Amino acid sequence: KVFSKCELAHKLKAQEMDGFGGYSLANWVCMAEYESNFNTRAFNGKNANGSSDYGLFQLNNKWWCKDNKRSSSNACNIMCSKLLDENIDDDISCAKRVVRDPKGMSAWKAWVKHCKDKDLSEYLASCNL
Repeated sequence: KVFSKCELAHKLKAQEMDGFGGYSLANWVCMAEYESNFNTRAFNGKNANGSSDYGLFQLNNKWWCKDNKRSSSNACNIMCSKLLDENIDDDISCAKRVVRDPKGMSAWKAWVKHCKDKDLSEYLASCNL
């Protein structure tokens, strides 16, 4: 499915992502638009090696989920396919475990390029949804 901005802010806040990893809701939401366009069917596969990114947060198969191709692992304990879904609870648990590594939200290239250094002070202004 595709969330609107605020839709997703309702849903992530709902789950305590709001101060999570020492990052605010705005951060998390901004990462989801530039990583996936708020769509739970975002998938990007690139064979340098069998890597591919899954879902709303674009969680990569080499470390974070288990699927059939080589470069898979499973820290989150999920089958990557649980990230192709309407439900984003597994996606929530795996983002939560990801931000907790030393890279923090820098594990997400689109956030680095698109939200880090932006003033997000008024990014959810129209969403106290």
